[PDB]
Amino acid sequence: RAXRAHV
Repeated sequence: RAXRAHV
């Protein structure tokens, strides 16, 4: 969702 944590 923000391009930081999940990827």
